[PDB]
Amino acid sequence: AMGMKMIVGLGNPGTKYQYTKHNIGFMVVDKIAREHQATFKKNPFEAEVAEFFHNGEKILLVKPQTFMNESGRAVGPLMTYFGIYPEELVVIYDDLDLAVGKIRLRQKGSAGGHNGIKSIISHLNTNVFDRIKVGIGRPEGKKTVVQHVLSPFSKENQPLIEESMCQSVKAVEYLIEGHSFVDAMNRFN
Ligand code: NA
Ligand code: NA
Repeated sequence: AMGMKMIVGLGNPGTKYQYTKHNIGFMVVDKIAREHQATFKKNPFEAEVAEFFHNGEKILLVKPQTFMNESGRAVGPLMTYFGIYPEELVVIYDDLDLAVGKIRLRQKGSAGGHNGIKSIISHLNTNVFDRIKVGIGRPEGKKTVVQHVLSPFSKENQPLIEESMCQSVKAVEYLIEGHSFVDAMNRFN
């Protein structure tokens, strides 16, 4: 297996969570959908799945609907459903260790305390897979981590988060146009 076939954006289902930091993965793949104008359908593997085409090939966008900490429960089986492997995966999600307005691309690494990534590592039996970390900043003021990730972005940070979602979409476009992930790392890191 080689070549990107699936982009997973992490987050929690429901209107309550739709603008919270921990749903930044949902937001990016939503943006990627609208700029491919593509359609998300409920899927039996506890996910919303959209499909679009580039040249003659299918690219899938996935929003697990399990809640964050059980994301792998959707992603592992869904990936088996389409016959795809961790090498063909890109996961997009929120990174506390990155400032709002920044993104980082990585090929591997531990969950580092992110329980959605922990679930995907568990269900895939590897921590080697491409990912786009979208900065959500360290917890602001006196908030706990959970209060921080389960709350919206501040007015100050809204233009910065829009910039980093634009950059995340540009990185994905770069991948869809055929550049390698190493190439994308050189360009966006
Ligand atoms: Na949501
Ligand atoms: Na890496």
